[PDB]
Amino acid sequence: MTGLLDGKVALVTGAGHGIGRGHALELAKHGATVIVNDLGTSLSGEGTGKVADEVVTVIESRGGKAVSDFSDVGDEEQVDLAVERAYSQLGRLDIVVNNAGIVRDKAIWNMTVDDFDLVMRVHVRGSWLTSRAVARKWRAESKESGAKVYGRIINTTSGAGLHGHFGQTNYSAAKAAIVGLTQTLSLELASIGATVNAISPGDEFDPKDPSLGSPVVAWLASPEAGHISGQVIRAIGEHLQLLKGWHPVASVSNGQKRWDANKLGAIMAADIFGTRNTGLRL
Amino acid sequence: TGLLDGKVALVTGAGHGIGRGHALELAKHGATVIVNDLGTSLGKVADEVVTVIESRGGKAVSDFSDVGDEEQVDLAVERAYSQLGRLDIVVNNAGIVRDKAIWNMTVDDFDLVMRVHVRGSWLTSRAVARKWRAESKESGAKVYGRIINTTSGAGLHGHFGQTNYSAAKAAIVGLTQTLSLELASIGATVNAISPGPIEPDERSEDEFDPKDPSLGSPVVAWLASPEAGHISGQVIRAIGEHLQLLKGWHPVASVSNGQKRWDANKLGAIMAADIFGTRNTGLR
Amino acid sequence: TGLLDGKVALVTGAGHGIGRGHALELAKHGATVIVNDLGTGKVADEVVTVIESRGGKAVSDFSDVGDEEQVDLAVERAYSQLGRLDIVVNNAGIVRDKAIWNMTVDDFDLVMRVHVRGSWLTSRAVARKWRAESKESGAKVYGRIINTTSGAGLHGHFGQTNYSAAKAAIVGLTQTLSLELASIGATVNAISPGFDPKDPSLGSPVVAWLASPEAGHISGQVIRAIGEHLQLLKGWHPVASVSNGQKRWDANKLGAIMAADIFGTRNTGLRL
Amino acid sequence: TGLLDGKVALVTGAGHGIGRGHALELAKHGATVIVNDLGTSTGKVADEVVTVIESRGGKAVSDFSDVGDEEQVDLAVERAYSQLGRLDIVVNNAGIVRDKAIWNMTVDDFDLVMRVHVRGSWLTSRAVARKWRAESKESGAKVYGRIINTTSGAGLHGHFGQTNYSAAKAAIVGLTQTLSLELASIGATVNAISPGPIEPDEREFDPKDPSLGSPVVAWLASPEAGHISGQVIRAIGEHLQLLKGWHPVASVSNGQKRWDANKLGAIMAADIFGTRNTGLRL
Amino acid sequence: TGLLDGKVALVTGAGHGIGRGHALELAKHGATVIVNDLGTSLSGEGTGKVADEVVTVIESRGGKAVSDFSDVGDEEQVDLAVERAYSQLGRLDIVVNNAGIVRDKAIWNMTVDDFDLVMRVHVRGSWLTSRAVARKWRAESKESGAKVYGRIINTTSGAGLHGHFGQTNYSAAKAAIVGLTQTLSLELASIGATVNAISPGPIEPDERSEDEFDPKDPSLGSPVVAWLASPEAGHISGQVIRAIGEHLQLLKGWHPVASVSNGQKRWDANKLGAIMAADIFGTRNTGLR
Amino acid sequence: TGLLDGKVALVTGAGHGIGRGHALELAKHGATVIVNDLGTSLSGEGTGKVADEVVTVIESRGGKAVSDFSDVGDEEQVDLAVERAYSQLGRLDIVVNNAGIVRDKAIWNMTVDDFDLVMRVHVRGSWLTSRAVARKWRAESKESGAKVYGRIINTTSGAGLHGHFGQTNYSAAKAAIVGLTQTLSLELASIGATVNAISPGPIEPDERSEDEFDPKDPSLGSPVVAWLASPEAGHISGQVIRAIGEHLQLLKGWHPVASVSNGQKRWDANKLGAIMAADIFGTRNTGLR
Repeated sequence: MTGLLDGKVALVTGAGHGIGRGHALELAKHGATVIVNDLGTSLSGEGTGKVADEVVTVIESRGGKAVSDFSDVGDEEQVDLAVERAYSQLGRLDIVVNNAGIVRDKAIWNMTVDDFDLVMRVHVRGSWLTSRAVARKWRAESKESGAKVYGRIINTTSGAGLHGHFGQTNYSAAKAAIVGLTQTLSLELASIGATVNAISPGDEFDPKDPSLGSPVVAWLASPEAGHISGQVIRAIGEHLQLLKGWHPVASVSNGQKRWDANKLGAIMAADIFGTRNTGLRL
Repeated sequence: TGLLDGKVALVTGAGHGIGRGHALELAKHGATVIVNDLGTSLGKVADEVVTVIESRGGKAVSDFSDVGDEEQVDLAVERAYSQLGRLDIVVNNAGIVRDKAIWNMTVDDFDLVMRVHVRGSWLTSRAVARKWRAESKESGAKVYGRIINTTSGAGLHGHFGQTNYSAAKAAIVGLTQTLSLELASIGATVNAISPGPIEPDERSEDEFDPKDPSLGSPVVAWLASPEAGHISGQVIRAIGEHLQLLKGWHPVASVSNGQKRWDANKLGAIMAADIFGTRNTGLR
Repeated sequence: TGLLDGKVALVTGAGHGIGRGHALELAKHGATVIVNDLGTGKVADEVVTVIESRGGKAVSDFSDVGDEEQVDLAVERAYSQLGRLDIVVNNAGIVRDKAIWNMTVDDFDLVMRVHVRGSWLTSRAVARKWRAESKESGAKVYGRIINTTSGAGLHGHFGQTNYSAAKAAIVGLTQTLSLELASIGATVNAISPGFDPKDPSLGSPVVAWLASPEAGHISGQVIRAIGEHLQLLKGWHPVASVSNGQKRWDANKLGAIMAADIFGTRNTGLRL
Repeated sequence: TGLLDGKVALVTGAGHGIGRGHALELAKHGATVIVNDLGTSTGKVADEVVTVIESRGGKAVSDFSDVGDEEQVDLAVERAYSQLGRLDIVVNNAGIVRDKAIWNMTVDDFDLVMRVHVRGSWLTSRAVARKWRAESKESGAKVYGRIINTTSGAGLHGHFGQTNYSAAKAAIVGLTQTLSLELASIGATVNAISPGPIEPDEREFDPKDPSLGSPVVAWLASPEAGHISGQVIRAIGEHLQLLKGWHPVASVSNGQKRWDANKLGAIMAADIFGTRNTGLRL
Repeated sequence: TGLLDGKVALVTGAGHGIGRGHALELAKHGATVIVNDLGTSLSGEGTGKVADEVVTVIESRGGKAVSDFSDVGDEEQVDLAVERAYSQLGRLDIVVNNAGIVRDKAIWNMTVDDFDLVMRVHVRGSWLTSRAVARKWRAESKESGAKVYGRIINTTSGAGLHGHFGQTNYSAAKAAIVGLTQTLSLELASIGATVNAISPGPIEPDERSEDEFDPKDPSLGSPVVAWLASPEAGHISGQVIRAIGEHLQLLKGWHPVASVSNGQKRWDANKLGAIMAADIFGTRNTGLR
Repeated sequence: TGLLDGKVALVTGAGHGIGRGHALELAKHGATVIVNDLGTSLSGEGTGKVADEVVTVIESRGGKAVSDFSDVGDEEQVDLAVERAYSQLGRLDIVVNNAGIVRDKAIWNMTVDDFDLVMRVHVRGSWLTSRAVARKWRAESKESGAKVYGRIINTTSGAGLHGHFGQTNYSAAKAAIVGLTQTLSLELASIGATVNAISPGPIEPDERSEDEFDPKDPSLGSPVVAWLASPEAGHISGQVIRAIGEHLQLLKGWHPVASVSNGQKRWDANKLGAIMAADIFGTRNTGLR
């Protein structure tokens, strides 16, 4: 009788197709007013010729509330305008799902600076711009009220961002950057009550269905998840997983003496990677 | 006979601190070091570091390339090949900080940090990858290549006031992991060091200070050596007393939906009992 | 704004030691504390006086937590006089330590009654009230139960067959109540409470936080708060396992199986 | 030559199911089994089990003591010593279930379950402990003694509708751990089995067979298991498992300052449950 | 370009089974293989020596090999085989110690000759060949002032790591080889040689080459032996590597799983029973502490 | 009533150090100890045999002991020593194999005699005594139709478990003893005997007072040996137990730490380098998979 996100306003970037479209539908299904951001052209062209307007129509025909947005998330002024338009027209911006992205796959020796710059701009600068925009608004509200406020940012990383992948020096760097951006935002926004997490999204059941992680995004954006921040959560196909990050698996001390590069080979071999045996040691 | 005899190494941001320690260390082991830095002394600081290297019996040349600029980076690598024969080693260390909470941070503060750290390391990596790959295709065999990038704790874990620096140093991990996969077949390795106001050459080589910025420099030198050709795509922490191998993201808890869609109205209990363990499962 | 502003909390055995610390801590954070204790002109009044002199709200209660009728009345006298009972901290207890061959059935029964029956009675009393409110509103309600176990309850201790059984029973009671009250929104956790490391009130802030709206997602957990350290505990788990191949076990072979496959006191040898 | 030749064993609640399986197994390995139960079959069900045991070549006698009653328990142990010489083994299995959600549960439902399971197991343990300790003091040497108590999954983990049964089966673990420590010096062992209407003696391999753990109970009662005490052993279906108990999985220090409840939320999230990230900590 | 082009390898007991597979594999990747074996062929034709038959198989497949009939337990014969390799083939780069026999019986039925003979072929043979090349390699390193090329791969087995009923001799021998391997790794490290141990687990392997994958094929570990002997594996030494059937595994050895201190007072044997039970094996509980 | 009252124990190499400590400890707990040693004393008085001196110390402390001068590497002498134990003392319940020698040298400087001799005393000696009592215990079990009492404690060392420069012979020997111990445990289990291995790590131990603690005392592990030889340890067999200085530790052995499947296709040595790096040693990253 009561949806998870009733009364909330959510921005979903790149929500015209695929994963982002699934997010927009899921958030709207749970009662949120969804700002459907996308720049693409509708294949049919009938209407406004804009794919974001098609997603809004789907949301409204299912009983949900949504408006379209055509902001370039890589552009500072346009992001400010999108956030200003949310507060003035919808009262507040409660949820940001940074999903907008592009790929320019090629081995680095065939990759141009435009291929690199553009992928870094849409993924990292875009997520940084929207995060800063809502952070300023949320912190201003918290300082005025003297209490915590509501805030949800869900960023989007990927397997290549966590592990690298051939042909994706730009895309892997961008999706890795988003993990560090997420961890830092979590620490910076903790005291005012907002959470910042990262999703790794990748009757009938298709393990490749792009919307299979969308209920997790919707739940993370809900009041039930106010205690979860700075986490990387993988929701691909059949499985939901919590990931944890970098950790030492082998450690050795120099005894408070400088390392000797002519001895590090044997130390790396025996004490770090285990490719040589140590022998008896007292 | 030094570990790096005959090798040519580029160290970006080698005028002070950690990079200065690297440049000294590589030159000590026989490499000809290209000391890259843009800073001035109290007189260019890269020239001063070259002089220190030479006074200790080493070989070095200065370079003043902006590592964020594509043409200058490509030109510096061409110069290394034309004047010194080859560029075998790249230590990407140049960086800046513009620390503030995100609500006080300008886009320039963000862009500038991302450019020097990530674009710079990507630019030098592409430049040598192209040279190394061309040599490998012409000879039909593997060639020598070493790239050591620089990440940091904030890049691995985040840190208040460092949305830009943390994003940059995290990106470098993904760049390092990917470059390792791309350069494997021609024989080059790509690793990342996590190294953490007196310059290193001004410290007595006998005393041990846990805050010494050059304590990881021998690790960088060894990774650049012919002994480390089997190590690539690794993140290695060398700070103070300890040398550590790190491994990355992994699942610590996992649950299946039984090949039915997740229900957001049910995920609260599942997150509590099966993921984070804040609620008990009971007998199952 | 206190953590527990507007909340009403009952603390059993709040006249001395750990329980008094809990009562003081909850009242400091805005809760109205029902100070329950039977000791001596009555120690529960003395604790109420301390709470009010510090600016808090407290009332005395002299119910025997082992008695069903008195427990049902105390909860009613909380709902009727104070509006609601949001928090129950089950801390009342006694000890009668002796080796089992020297222990009387009364030493056993009385300890089991105060610790286990007392915590069960108060839990049933608020569960019934809380569940009724959920049925009327059709939504989740507020509820906190914090039970008290101890190291002897988790690991055993010489001379404490009664006390160890009682504190162990409270763990299972806590795990089960968490499952039963999950749907209506109440949580049930267990504290193990044991700058001075021997301070009996060192775990009291942990109880206070568990009783707060910030801890609504934590239930069925055992939390150790002793001295310098705060620890989350997890329970029984297999450390060695062997299969019989879907054939019955043979007691004349279990010795070798226990040694090689369970406890590791004998080697297995090469096994294909 | 049976494992339990010359031994006398008491099994409480041995008229049906798990307890009947234990009674059969102990007698199969040579023990004289005291088959205790209060139930009816025609005749008393404990007599029926004695007849089954004897028909298989074993030795057994029936007993109708209410194990929740102190005087009857003391009499049963006295009867064992006077008629059979000694009581070497006690398998505490008698129990009942009164499953209900707590709000529908009566005090009698709670009291009766606690009485039969915990008080009964405590009463028989105290009775034999007194006898065994008296024999050890007279001879100045260690004596033979085995107590096997019965817990269950609900006792270790809880289960909806079983506040009484879960409390009882949890209590038995602490009773077992404590009795092991108290009886160690005289040489007796105390362990706990977790064993999980077709009777066992009329039954191939069925994972739901109530007697599948009975051989484990028999071995624990044998001279081969004198070095094992205070253990919880799970024997369900195909698997035999050794369990270990409560342990810290996350720990944090207050720096020798009092905890602050207004700061504990952030500490619980980052240092205990891991719902928030810690960030870099040098 | 083969992995082992230009290398010379000695494989002991290479006339049949696992060792024959090693000899075939090393030759396939470019090594000149010294096929050592004492056994005779079934036909008796030619020289009657099975090692010559393996050489013929190697050569018809385009490889290089020579036969050797040295008793690896004999000091003088082993020293001669290594000298022959240096004088006729230039150098000895690789030694695969595989020769062995079994004399299975429970110890109470076993003669000392059965014990001695198994220890002699397995352990003394591996020690003798290792010493002979170690002397050559160290002399070459002193002459050149540089590291030299060197590979020793010994052969252990499951019985050597865990024991097996009826194999006191074979288990002792294959365990000794692990300690021998660990020590040789430490002794030869400075000149650059590596020493590892393979745990590899009728129809000869060359008659099964194009055959369908069989998990019981004894030659499935030979590519692992070939790679360990290659220039690519110069950073791996003192390791025990199991290559059986479908799986390739790295093993690690002895380690403490339980530890207790006496508080700098002597142990009391009348108190060790409870300590063993509660603090070492965990058969008794500790209680609250 | 001592732990070992009524038991008869043989300790080989019990004239000095660790073996002497074992002999003293077993006798202190009630055992009649056969003090075996070949060495001479400093005085040369009377028999001039150091084993006779240890017997005197044991008897002067109120214990029971007899001397023995058997060469444990010699089959005839070992079988006779076990016969003498049965005929003169009734039975041999406990064998502590401690006799050994060291001939440390890098392998290239080591003679075959240095290798053979160390292998003979350590491994052949321990195999010989074990076989002798196994025959006695097994015959006694067949006659009685019941299990019998039997304890064998062998001696390994850190070099046997991990290798050590200059000890190819000693490391192989002490490693062989682990496999010997694991196997004997399996072979003697059914008749009730246990076989374990101790890793124990100039003033003789009896020249120290029973109340001082020296972390270098060679007798610090002797109470552990006595407990393993006692009726309380009948459920422990095939174990390796380290008792050095302050610590008592249970060790466990070889196990896989990394594993990879070939997909039921033969390994390719030209692909194993990348597999070793990414899937076994972790020296290269795998990337997204």
